[PDB]
Amino acid sequence: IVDTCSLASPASVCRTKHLHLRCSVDFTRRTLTGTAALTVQSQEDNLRSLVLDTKDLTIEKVVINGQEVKYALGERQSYKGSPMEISLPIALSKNQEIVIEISFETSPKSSALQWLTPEQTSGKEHPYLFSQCQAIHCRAILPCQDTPSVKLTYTAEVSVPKELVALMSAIRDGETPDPEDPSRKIYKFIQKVPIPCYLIALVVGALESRQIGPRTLVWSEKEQVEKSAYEFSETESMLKIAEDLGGPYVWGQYDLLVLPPSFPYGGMANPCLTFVTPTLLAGDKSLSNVIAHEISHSWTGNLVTNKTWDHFWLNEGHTVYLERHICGRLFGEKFRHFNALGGWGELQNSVKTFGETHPFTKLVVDLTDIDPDVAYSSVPYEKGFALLFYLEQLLGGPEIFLGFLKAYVEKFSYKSITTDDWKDFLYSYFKDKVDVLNQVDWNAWLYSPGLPPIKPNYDMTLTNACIALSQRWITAKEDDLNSFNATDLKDLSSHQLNEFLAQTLQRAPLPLGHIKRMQEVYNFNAINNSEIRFRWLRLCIQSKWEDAIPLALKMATEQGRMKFTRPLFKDLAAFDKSHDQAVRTYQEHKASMHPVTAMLVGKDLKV
Ligand SMILES: CCCCC/C=C\C\C=C/C=C/C=C/[C@@H]1O[C@H]1CCCC(=O)O
Ligand SMILES: [Yb+3]
Ligand SMILES: [Yb+3]
Ligand SMILES: [Zn+2]
Repeated sequence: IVDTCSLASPASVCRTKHLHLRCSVDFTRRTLTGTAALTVQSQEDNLRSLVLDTKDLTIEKVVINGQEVKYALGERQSYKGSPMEISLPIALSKNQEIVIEISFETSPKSSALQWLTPEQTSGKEHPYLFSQCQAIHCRAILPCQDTPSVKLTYTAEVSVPKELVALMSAIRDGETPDPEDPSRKIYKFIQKVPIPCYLIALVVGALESRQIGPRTLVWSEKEQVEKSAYEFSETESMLKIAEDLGGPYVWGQYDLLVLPPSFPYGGMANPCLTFVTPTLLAGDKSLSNVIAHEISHSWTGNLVTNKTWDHFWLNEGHTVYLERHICGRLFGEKFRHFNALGGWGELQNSVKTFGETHPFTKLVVDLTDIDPDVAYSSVPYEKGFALLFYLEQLLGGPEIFLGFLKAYVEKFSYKSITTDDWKDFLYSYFKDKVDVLNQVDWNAWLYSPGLPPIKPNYDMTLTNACIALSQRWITAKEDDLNSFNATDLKDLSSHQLNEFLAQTLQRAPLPLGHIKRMQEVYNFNAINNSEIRFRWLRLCIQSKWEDAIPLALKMATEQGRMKFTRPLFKDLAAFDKSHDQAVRTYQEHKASMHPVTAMLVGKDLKV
């Protein structure tokens, strides 16, 4: 199998075993400058050259054995960047190693990085930098085999201005005054667990920390530290549960970093330092499933890794499956089923958005000539979860299936695998139930578009109240509007309010008078919970309420989580009254946006 997203030599030719990164962060030039020393191991005889991935990097020189060697940058291939061929001065035989030290500088427009001016931060006095390498942006930081089929260890030394803090996806190895420049500090990092390069991460800013667990500090700007320490207090209890499900946590520390609002994702499971959106700071811990998700990647994704992005569902399906077991052990099995059924609803939404014949609704996808950022959706998460939940029910329940999950993690730890590796092992583990497994419509589940061929069984206990109320609103006539009342919500959790809105939004538009009555009785405008507010504002805009336009524009621009920003801009563009202001607002903000978000919103808006 080929990694169609990488231009570098494949793992069948050579493999990077280690990276030693020494670099310096320059906020005036918006550059990372330094050297990347790659220890590469040949997999064949007579290896005299190799190719690495790069994207908008300037190469100063390549040094092998103290001497500068020949190298060439090829033509750029759009989102994949430019291949970099390096001439080896010695021909390598099988399993021989060499160290290649590349001197590089990043472009200020690096798609892996967002550079924030002080005005874009909470404190307003210091700038800020953060990276996002998944899926294929590590090449926009440093030259590498930018494929998850290769795993390497790394150590890093990072020079920054002394009033700023640097963190990486690794164990902190101390800080010292920069010897060459007195005003800069050097932060050291060591990652002894082999990782794919998409898990390399860097942040630099005016960061403070608070300890919330024996192996967990929360990091953020001072303005958010207190709120963050409260919101994520459950982290250690989730880690303990995750260890019961997946086996030992091998990474040492589990720190959390709360990023600026422009962070594009809800979470990123960078090893030793999960990144999360500040839109999780709801004030009541109600969005902690995101933490459970990122914790679970410490097994499914970071330890057992998809060999190419075509098999991304392995990473996300299993992680959602573990996530929902963590929340089930914390809050009960009825809650696990509630979240599982909500996930099916999100799968319905994604299939409707793409269309039921669209190739991105397949579980195993073909990313040939497809930018992974453009294909990204909830399909791998929720179709993958649905497959595992269906299998759980088919094979005798959660205790039995969790036994498989732990064996799977143990079998493929530190490796990169394909859907066939997973399925072959499922059949090996469940030897005594092969007849049961052969009842699965594997072709449909793995390779057909649209909704899965069978829907799992879901407990309805907590969902029933959401259905009742959404149906009341969907079918309401004029003589029902006065009977709605704030008491309709008295026995609904925030999770049930969110699912009520999700169910109602599936049937939007509602009549405008109905939405106005909904605000009158429920005061959803006052809710700051980002998930609820998102769905509420989508419902209002899709239902043509002009008063919601400024609220939706504000939410779309004051944070940058793509889950929220992209649909809010798309809804505003589809509403005739807000279309021009949506486009103008995007044009005015795009220079200050995260580069990937700016690209995707521009595509969405057809600018
Ligand atoms: C669907 C085919 C595309 C293959 C992967 C392509 C792009 C993915 C790029 C970055 C992914 C970062 C994922 C971090 C943790 O699972 C994410 C939870 C946050 C998700 C959200 O707010 O929707
Ligand atoms: Yb320069
Ligand atoms: Yb096979
Ligand atoms: Zn994930």
